[PDB]
Amino acid sequence: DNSRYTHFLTQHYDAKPQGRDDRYCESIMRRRGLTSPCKDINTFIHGNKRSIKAICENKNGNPHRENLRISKSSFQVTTCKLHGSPWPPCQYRATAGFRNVVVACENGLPVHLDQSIFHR
Amino acid sequence: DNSRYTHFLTQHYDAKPQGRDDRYCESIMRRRGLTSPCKDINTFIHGNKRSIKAICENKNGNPHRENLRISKSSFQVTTCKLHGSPWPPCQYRATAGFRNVVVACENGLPVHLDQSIFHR
Ligand SMILES: [Cl-]
Ligand SMILES: [Cl-]
Repeated sequence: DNSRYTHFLTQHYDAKPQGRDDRYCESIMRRRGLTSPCKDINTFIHGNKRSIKAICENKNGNPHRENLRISKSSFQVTTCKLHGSPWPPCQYRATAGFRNVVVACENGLPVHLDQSIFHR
Repeated sequence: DNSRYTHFLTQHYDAKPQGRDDRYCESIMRRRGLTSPCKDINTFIHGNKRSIKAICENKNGNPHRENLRISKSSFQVTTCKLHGSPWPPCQYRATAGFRNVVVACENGLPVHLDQSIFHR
């Protein structure tokens, strides 16, 4: 049921981050168990869930292509990209960003963040 | 004086666009005289100036790096990228986007759009 959202908070939300350097990334990847094997690129949104959820309604997001929503507002964000062996030690590099994000909502909740916009 | 902004409206604002295809681009590049030589990549923001100007205050934009402002809100937008000869016929390709934009304001006005975010 409503858990893919839970999985989504766990992979793509860190409410209040303490600085956003590479040493940051390496930490939170591990904590959030994205290290076996090493996830090649992952992004975390910051701030509150309030906003993130509202991408799922015309409140803070209009539709976007086929099965995907985009937000009206911009999010502080941090993208961790692995450097090097898909296996730990898995120690990525960090890119702080600020811009709107794209997700799929189901039963009105974010349940997929779309990483394509963060290679760019 | 306050004209670099004028130049900036002329290069990077089209209030209400009639569709955003490649044939669009090719038209508005020419109209707005960006064809001799052909500008390699140019982006136009849509909607009202109201918003765009407000990137220059803590109303709709916080600072961004060194001498550059980013917007809090997202803009409908259209990026024309030249294909092929820097000389006309200059007929580019179009990419419609929606996301926040980065500019430099002077005397509180946008006077530079930053194109780097649109290669990506
Ligand atoms: Cl950014
Ligand atoms: Cl986009």
